[PDB]
Amino acid sequence: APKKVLLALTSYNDVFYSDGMKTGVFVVEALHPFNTFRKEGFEVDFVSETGKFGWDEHSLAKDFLNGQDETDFKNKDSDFNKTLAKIKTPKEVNADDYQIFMASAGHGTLFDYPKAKDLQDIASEIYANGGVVAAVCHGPAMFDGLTDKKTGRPLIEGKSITGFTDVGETIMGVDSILKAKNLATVEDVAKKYGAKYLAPVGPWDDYSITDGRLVTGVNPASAHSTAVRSIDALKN
Amino acid sequence: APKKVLLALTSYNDVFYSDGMKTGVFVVEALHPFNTFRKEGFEVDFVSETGKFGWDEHSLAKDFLNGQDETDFKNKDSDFNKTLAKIKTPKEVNADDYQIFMASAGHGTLFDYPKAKDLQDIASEIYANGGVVAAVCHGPAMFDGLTDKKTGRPLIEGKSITGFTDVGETIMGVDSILKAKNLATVEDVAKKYGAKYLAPVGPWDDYSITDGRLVTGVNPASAHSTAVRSIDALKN
Repeated sequence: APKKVLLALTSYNDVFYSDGMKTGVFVVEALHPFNTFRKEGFEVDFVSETGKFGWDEHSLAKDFLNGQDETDFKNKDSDFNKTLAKIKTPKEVNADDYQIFMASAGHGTLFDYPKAKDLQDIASEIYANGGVVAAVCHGPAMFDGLTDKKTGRPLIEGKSITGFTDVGETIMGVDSILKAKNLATVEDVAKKYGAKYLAPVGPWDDYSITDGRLVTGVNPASAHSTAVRSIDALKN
Repeated sequence: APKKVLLALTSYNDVFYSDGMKTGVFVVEALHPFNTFRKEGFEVDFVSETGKFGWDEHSLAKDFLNGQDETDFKNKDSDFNKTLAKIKTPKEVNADDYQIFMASAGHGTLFDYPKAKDLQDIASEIYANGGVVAAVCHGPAMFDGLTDKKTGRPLIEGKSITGFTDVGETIMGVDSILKAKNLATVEDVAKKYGAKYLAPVGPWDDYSITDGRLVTGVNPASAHSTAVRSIDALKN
């Protein structure tokens, strides 16, 4: 019985940082989970609102992309790249074929995830069928408006989750940018929908939480842990 | 509430393991928090149900006690040992003089913490005063019967905590002992008092949670982080 994971990527790719660089998909937030799922025998399908995506340019730096990751990123024939090439649009997805819905991030998610009704329906269906919903970094942005098909309440209401920290936005000096673009942080979303936000000791620590079948991670360093947790949570 | 910490130690110190070794206070669960508090400018008072304690013999092994820790442990003139010499009984404690109540562990806590009503009242008072209640490893055994003075409900009811894992007990082969001695695991306590137990990915990982002013850690590897968390939590 083929075990499948639907890995969502932000479709937003545009100038964002003060240095003029663009945000978009944080490379390892897509690559590490991909590797973890593949290692465990899962098949992985990528998807974005538009079927297209761009890389967060800061995530391309050597500190965030090196060694085997860089090699896989550069090799056109890598499993990673060949799979990315087959990226789907929400309309091409059949929710019932997946056991796990994983939302990778990068600041780009703040632009499209909150309004991605079709991806939210897919995540909601996967969750209603006993599957797992997981998200790392700014991925929880997609929880804004995500409803639990069985209860009708926000899927994260009364749940414990983590995600990119407010302090992290401040340390990066992007908090003023978020305010200017009328974007909400992960902690903002958690507060709005009645979720309990639990923070890491430090903003860049590998930190993740498993609350039943809802799994969340804080940042790039938490991508792998988030993926591992989503696999383990299938028995929850 | 002066910058002072009350660090609780288990008073149980009897043969426990299959090899005949005794359990008791897990050295680094007392030492690491002690160093962290002292480093941040806090005065620290030790306390145990009987005013006495013994070391968990497995925690004395090189893998758990080495380097500077071993040096401080052996140095009879260390600030650690001089403070341990002044260990108090619950009756010699004034709850109003502490900002933080910290429960260190080792398997010994499973024997005395659940019935340590006097220490629980102290913890409850500190918490009611706006202070922090923290526990690491089996320390959450202290939460069995702990009441929130403001509501009359279990202090951990509706709260998210972590602590030593059931799987960890099985791996160590101590589950058979717990069953024989009619002891409850941390996860058992969490369920009995309405708390949400959030688990680490692996039983030995450095993992901790901050839920307002209630802080918890999973094991020896998490003692330092739990102490760090208890200090940062003083603003909740």
